[PDB]
Amino acid sequence: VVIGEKFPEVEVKTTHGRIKLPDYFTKQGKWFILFSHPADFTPVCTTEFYGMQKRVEEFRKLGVEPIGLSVDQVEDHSAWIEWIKDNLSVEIDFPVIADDRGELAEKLGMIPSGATITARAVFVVDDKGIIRAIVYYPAEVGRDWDEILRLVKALKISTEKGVALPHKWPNNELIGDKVIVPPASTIEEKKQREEAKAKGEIECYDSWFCYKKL
Amino acid sequence: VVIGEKFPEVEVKTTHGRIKLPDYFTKQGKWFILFSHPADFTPVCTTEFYGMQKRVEEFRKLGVEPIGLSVDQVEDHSAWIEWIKDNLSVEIDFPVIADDRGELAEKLGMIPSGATITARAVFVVDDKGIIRAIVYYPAEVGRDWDEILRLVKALKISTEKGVALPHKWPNNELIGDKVIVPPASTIEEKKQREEAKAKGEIECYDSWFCYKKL
Repeated sequence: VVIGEKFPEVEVKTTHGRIKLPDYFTKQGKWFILFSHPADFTPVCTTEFYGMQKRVEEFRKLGVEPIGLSVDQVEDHSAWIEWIKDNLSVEIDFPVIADDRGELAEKLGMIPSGATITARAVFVVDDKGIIRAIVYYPAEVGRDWDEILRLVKALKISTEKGVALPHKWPNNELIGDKVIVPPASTIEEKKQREEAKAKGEIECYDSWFCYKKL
Repeated sequence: VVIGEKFPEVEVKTTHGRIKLPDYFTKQGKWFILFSHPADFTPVCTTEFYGMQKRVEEFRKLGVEPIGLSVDQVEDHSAWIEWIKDNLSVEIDFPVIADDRGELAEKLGMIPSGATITARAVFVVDDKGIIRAIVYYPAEVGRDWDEILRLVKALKISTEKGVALPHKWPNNELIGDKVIVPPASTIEEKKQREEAKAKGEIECYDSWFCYKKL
C-alpha cells in the first residue's frame, strides 16, 4: 500500500459488528483513521487507547472516525475495553477490528520483518477512500495522537482550501499558523498576487514562496 | 519495506559526495534519519529544511545523522541550499541524496500512486542497519521534527534500557515521564517485581502493567 492509494474494499469483524471498509465511513461523508496495535492487555497500547478516547470527539468534530485493529478477537477486545473501564474510568466508544490472521494487516504492510503481529500503524483515509497518510511505529515506542490530530487538521484545511501547511503548523518558526498559497504563474494569476501584496494579504520570501492568514 | 527489515545496501549521489548506505553511518556507531521531500524550490519543504537544520545538533548529540532525499539533482540541491543561506540565514550541513530517476525512492515506497516524485517520507535506521520507523506524510502537509525527535529519543532509550514507551512519553497524562517494563521471562522475575513494591519503583495497575522512573 502506498500513499494516494485507494483503501481496499474489505469486510472487517469489529467491536461494533461487521462493516465494509472504506464504504461505511465513505458513504457517510466521513474520513477515517485506521490504527493498529500489537496486542490487547499490553501497557503502552493501553495508554494509547486512553489517549485516543480522550481525543475522540476532536477527531469526530473534524468529521474523522478513529477505528482500531489488532490480531486478537473481539472477545479479547471487549474484555480489554471492560478492563480499561474498570481501571481507568474511560469508555472506549470507537470501533475495534479483530483481524483474524493478520489478513488485512499483511494487505496493509502492518507486520514487521519476521513477525506475525502488527506494529503501531496509522492510516488516514479520506472520504474518497484514498490513503492520505501512513505511519508505522514499532511496538516499543507509542504514538502521540496529538500529531495525528495536527496532521488530520492540516489535511482537512488543505483539502478544504487548496493550501499547504508548513513545517510544525500551526506553530511554524518562519510564519506560525499562516498557510502557504500555491504558485502564481499564468499572468492574470501574477496580477492577483502583487495586487494582494500591497498590504495586502500574501507576503512572500520569493515568488515561489508565499503564504497568508487563513 | 517494512519495519524490522535491514536497510538496502545502496550507493547514493549526494551533496557530500557519493556514499553507500547503511554503511556510511553504521560503521560510525550512528543511526540516521532519512527523509524524502518533493521538490527543491518549494515552500513547505523550505520550512522543513530550515526546521531540520535548526535541530541538526539535537539529532547529532543522540548519535542520529539526518539525511535528505529528493528526485532532484545535486546541482539543484546546491543552489537551494545557498538560497536557504542567503534568504533564511541558515547553512544546511546535512547530506541530501540526488536520487536520479527515483530508484531508491521507489524501493522504499516513497512515491504516491501515479506520481513521479517523492512524498514526505521519513526512515529511522539504527547502528545495526535496521529500519526502526517509517513515516509517509503527504505533499500538502509538512512534518514536525519534534515528533521525530521525540521518537528517536524513545527509540534510543528503548534499545538501551530494555523498556517500552507510553503514549506521548515523556508527557504521559497517566504516568508522566516513566517507562514501561515487560515480563522478562525467568523466576527472578516475580520476586524482584513485587519485592520492588515495596513502595515505590516499580508500581502497577495490574500484574501485566507495571512501570518505573528512569
